[PDB]
This record gives sequence, C-alpha cells and structure tokens, in this order.
Amino acid sequence: NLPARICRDIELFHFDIGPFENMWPGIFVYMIHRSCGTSCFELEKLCRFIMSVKKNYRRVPYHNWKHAVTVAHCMYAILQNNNGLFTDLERKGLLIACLCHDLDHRGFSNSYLQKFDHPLAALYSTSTMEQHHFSQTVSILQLEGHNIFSTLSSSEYEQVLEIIRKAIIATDLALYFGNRKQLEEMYQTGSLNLHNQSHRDRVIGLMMTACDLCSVTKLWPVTKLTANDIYAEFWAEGDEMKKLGIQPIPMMDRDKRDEVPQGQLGFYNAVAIPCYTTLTQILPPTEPLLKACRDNLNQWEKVIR
Ligand SMILES: c1ccc2nc(COc3ccc(-c4n[nH]cc4-c4ccncc4)cc3)ccc2c1
Ligand SMILES: [Mg+2]
Ligand SMILES: [Zn+2]
Repeated sequence: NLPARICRDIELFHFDIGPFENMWPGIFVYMIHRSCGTSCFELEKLCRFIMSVKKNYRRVPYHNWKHAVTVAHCMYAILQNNNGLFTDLERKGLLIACLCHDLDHRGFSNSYLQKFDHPLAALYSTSTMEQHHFSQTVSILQLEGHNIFSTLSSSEYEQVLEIIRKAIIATDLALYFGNRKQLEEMYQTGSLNLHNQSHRDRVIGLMMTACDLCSVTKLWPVTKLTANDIYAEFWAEGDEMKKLGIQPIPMMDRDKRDEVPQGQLGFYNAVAIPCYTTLTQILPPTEPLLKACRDNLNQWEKVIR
C-alpha cells in the first residue's frame, strides 16, 4: 500500500516516480483504481498484464519502463484535474495506452530505422515505432490470462483498442505539429466541439503529446537530470548514423554537445511551450504543466547567460 508522502505528492503534476522500480506497478494500480474504480479490472489479470508490459520494455537510457509509468502519471494528473470530461472507457484506455506507448523501444528514432532499412520500417512505413508499440500492446493483451478488457462487450473491446491505437500513434511527435495547428485554429475560431469524435481524438492526441513530453514540466533538478538520459539515446543514434556513413543532425551529434542549451531553447520555443499553451486553453486545470515548462525555459536561458 502507498506511503503517505506518495499518496499526497502523486496528485502534483510535477510528481517524480522515484528510483524504486518495484514500487512503480503499485503506483500504476493506485492511479487506475482512483480514476477507474477498484472494480474496473480484476486485480490478478491487471497485475499479470502490468508485469508482462514491464518485461517488454528494454533497458535503454530514456525510452524505458520508468518513462512509461511517468507518462501514465501525467495522464492521471490531467484526468484527475478534469473531472467529468472523459468517459470511463476513455480513462481506462488512456492510462493503459500511456503504460504501453513505447513498448519494445530500442532507443532509436523512426528516422534511424528508415535509414537502417530495418524490417519494422518495411512493415510500418510511417510512425514506425508507434505502430510497433500498438502491435506489442495487442500481443500482450492476447496472452493467456492477460485480457484486462475481458469483462467488456465485444463492441467496447473494439472501442477501447481503437482509443489505445489512436493515443499511441499520436505520440509520434511528427504528428504533433499538424494536430496542434488544427486545435489552435479550432480554439481561436470557437469551433472546437468536444462532442465531435474527430475533435475529441485531436484533444486526446494533444494530451498524449503533453504527457509524453512531461519531463519538461518537472522541477528543474528533475528536468536537468532527465535531459542526460534523452541525449544518451540521441548521441548513441548519432554514432550509429556516422557508422552508416550519414552525418547526424546536430541534436544527435555528441560533438555538438556544448550547444545543448541553444537546442533546448529551440525545442521549448517550437514544441513544448506551444503544446502546453494549447492544452491549457482547452483544459484550464492543466495550467501547472505550462507554468513548470516556462520555468524550465527560463532555467535554460539562465544557463546561456
Ligand atoms: C546541439 C545539441 C543539442 C541540440 N538539441 C536540440 C533539441 O534537443 C531535443 C532533446 C530532446 C527532445 C525530446 N523529444 N521528445 C522528448 C524530448 C525531451 C525529453 C526530456 N527532456 C527534454 C526533451 C527534443 C529536442 C536541437 C539541436 C541541438 C544541437
Ligand atoms: Mg515514443
Ligand atoms: Zn514516450
């Protein structure tokens, strides 16, 4: 059962899930129980599922099991602070989607898989890794005793899997730019309609981006340390690009590491700030994410000065 400090602090947008890996499954179950009810899933099935998901995350620097639970926590915080907006099915689906959204990640981008001519790029030409993450999700659900959705009707099963698929695919950051552009237009013209499924899907897409990127919404010590892990992957990919005979983009080139503060500035400006700004416009209770993002932006500016 959850420690008093965790029960309190888990409700903060900037909660960090800690270094104790064995505690993370219980943290996830607690979040499920609080958003979805303790009758939502059979506990044994749920526990079995979570442990098989863990097993299919790799020991990479950033796109790992810790990332999965962290993304799920951010989703929990959004859902908790936006009571009555999302359906029981959406809430279950979105939390499970976040837990599964990077399944079997190798620590390489879609672009690298394409340049490598990896068999996954042949199977899934666009959003390669994300299509794979969804495939892994389905495969796990299909294992004996793992169908946490077995109490749903056939129709609800299909429905939740579609919610999950859309949510996982939305974590392809390539898609964020177009999605955010559409949403911002809908906001400003007052045409955003949460009862319109296509609009609803976009909002959920943006939520998935917000959650995926949430390391930039933590307090500075957490954010600064996390940046070490993301670049560890990117620089390794840069090395691999060099080995293919291809000059990596500066973000992936360890030789350009002194330029990290300027690169961060670019990212906050082009992606992070616009993301949380748009999210806050649609879901005002999510403002703490934007506040923390702006604070981290200032810290990078301070590093530069
Ligand atoms: C030289 C040196 C560094 C450079 N960096 C950049 C942009 O760097 C990033 C880093 C991470 C991410 C990111 N993508 N998805 C989640 C994250 C993330 C996760 C945790 N913390 C920060 C970002 C996006 C951009 C550009 C040019 C550069 C040139
Ligand atoms: Mg991903
Ligand atoms: Zn992710």
